[PDB]
Amino acid sequence: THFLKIPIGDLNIITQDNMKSCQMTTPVIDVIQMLTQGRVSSVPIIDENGYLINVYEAYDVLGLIKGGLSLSVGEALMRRSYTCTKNDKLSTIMDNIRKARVHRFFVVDDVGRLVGVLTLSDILKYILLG
Amino acid sequence: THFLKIPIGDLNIITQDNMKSCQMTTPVIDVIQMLTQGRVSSVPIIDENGYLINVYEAYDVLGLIKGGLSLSVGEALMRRSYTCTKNDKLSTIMDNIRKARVHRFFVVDDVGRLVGVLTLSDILKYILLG
Repeated sequence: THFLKIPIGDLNIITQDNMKSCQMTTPVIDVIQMLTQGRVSSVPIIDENGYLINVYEAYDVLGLIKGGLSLSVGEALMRRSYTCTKNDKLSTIMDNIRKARVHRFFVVDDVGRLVGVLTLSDILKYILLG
Repeated sequence: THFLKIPIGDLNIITQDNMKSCQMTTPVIDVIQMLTQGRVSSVPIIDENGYLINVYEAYDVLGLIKGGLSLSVGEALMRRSYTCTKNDKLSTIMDNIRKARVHRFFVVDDVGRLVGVLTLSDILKYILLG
């Protein structure tokens, strides 16, 4: 159980790989392309300075189409009705991932800028290692 | 909107590919290997006759470890506190996928045997096609 009480910053489990970050001006069509090509279920939305300001889910794309393309992420978000740091412990993140039913948490730095991602897949692979 | 009102059985969107089905006697460790190697977030549990009887989620693995390995899926399930047919319309499945927050629905035949899977990824790719 001890291995769950270690800050993720002490592990090699965070990736900077395929975060597919978007801006509020990104066309939704581009977001869907990133979700499919990236094989990811959400994209972090950042501002010009790299601060994480929101997240757009594959679920939102479905909702968008059911709810009435070229429109911006910012626009799509208005029609709609998370995060960790390297100091967070794996046990906490595991609990929050399950409660939120998300497949990735975005890792932010001290001032809230996006710096990486921790995926449910990598958590499983880490469990499998031992 | 019309394209959402078509039974998925009329489409080419269901796959029989990577369903990673397990039985109640499958070791949980084998299930985690299937989740990671398969890049899937759940596995269908079937009986000896191919009937779908349950589903084990990657979330359950995390829960299992947080909640106190070689144990069977059946056993793991006891510690824990979905499906469609080819006649279901895409609009209905889209709604249920979002409400359930799952990344795949298992497709069953007339008598409830597992016959395929419809993934959130393939739904997105289908939207992108048009």
